[PDB]
Amino acid sequence: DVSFRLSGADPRSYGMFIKDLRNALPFREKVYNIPLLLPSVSGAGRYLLMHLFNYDGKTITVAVDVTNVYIMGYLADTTSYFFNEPAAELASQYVFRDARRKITLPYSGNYERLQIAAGKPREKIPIGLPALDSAISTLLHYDSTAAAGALLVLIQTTAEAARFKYIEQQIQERAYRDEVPSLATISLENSWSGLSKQIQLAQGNNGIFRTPIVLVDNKGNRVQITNVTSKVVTSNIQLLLNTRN
Ligand SMILES: Nc1ncnc2c1ncn2[C@@H]1O[C@H](COP(=O)(O)O)[C@@H](O)[C@H]1O
Ligand SMILES: *[C@@H]1O[C@H](CO)[C@@H](O)[C@H](O)[C@H]1NC(C)=O
Repeated sequence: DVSFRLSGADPRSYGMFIKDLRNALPFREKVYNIPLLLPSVSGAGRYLLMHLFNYDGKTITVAVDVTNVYIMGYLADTTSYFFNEPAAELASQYVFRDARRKITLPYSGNYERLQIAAGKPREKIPIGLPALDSAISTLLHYDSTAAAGALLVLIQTTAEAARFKYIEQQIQERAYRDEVPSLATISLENSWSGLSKQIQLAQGNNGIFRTPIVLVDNKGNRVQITNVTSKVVTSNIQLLLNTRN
């Protein structure tokens, strides 16, 4: 398992938590020095448990698919909550068995459906470590509309930060003050499957992307990524989704 405590949190402890979340994900090889996530894991081993504690020491346990860093559901006290999608239904066969009751949220866990339920796109929702405290508090007792926003904060401050050094650094800048995500934060979130695919294909194409990927850079400018010498590949991306997925 992995754990993060908001009480006493600073940019250093959060960065060490995200390094620890990355290291909890199994891999057999690296492609251009980046861990390649597994094509599949059978049974309970598919799910990492992530314990998160708010400023006040109250806690949820978050179930994460280690093949794709997808958040499936979470346990709050005696009640488990899972997204309304088949992968989270399957997760609920393996995690949070002792929960007194299991709520299926009235949305899947993808951004389009969470944004509809929250009533706001990601662009308009402040993220940071305070926002993560607020998200944990929200999730401890059920409120489906409030939960969708909290889950958007949770996904971006854990899974997205695991996938990209830049996003980890953005949340470190927000350790004490929430701010809406940068243009580049949104671009990288949207681009992870695409970048993962192109970096795998570049092995067998001399480090050249079969299809260039358009991103927004840290200056807010559109850039075309064509090969593995790009800073997005040499420093930013931290995990590759397996092309099988
Ligand atoms: N439950 C989730 N857990 C982890 N990452 C998610 C989750 N939901 C959405 N994402 C991320 O958001 C993107 C969903 O597709 P899209 O809305 O088209 O950008 C993916 O790239 C995910 O990395
Ligand atoms: C490869 O990417 C680097 C860094 O982004 C860039 O300077 C270079 O022009 C690219 N090479 C080709 C042939 O596109």
